[PDB]
Amino acid sequence: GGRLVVFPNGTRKELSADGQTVKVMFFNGDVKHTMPDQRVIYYYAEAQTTHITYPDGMEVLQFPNNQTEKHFPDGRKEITFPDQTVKTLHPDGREESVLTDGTIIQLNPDGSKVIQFNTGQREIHTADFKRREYPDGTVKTVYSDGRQETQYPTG
Amino acid sequence: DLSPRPSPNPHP
Repeated sequence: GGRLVVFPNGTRKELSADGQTVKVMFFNGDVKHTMPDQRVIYYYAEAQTTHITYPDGMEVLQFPNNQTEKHFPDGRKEITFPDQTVKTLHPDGREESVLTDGTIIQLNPDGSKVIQFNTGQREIHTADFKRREYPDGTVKTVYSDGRQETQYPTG
Repeated sequence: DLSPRPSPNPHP
């Protein structure tokens, strides 16, 4: 029916009957579960933080302010902030944020960006210009040289 | 025996 082991330092270990699941309760309040599929779930008592390691290389952190950070095996990092904005950082330096209101911000490592507003407008920033595109077909652009351009809708 | 992982945050 399983076993409980208590060590002289106060750390306790519980083993399932099939020995597949192990739970370790450390003397400092930390708790570690090792699951049959080899997922390791570690709870830091003082920091109130959970760190989960998956056998495929993925790692997930859950912070007590309800922030979650996911690290994919490729290097990708995905943050869900308390507000539920999702920000993805790619190893190349690209960053993408998907806001709850619907806004999307794409930032390139060269510093260029594309912003998609929940209002249906789109903004593009490059080394040569900042451009705003409107749902009615209007395009407005300011160039690095200071000139401003409005392209009117065909209709 | 068994010892926990080091705390991520510095002690107060």
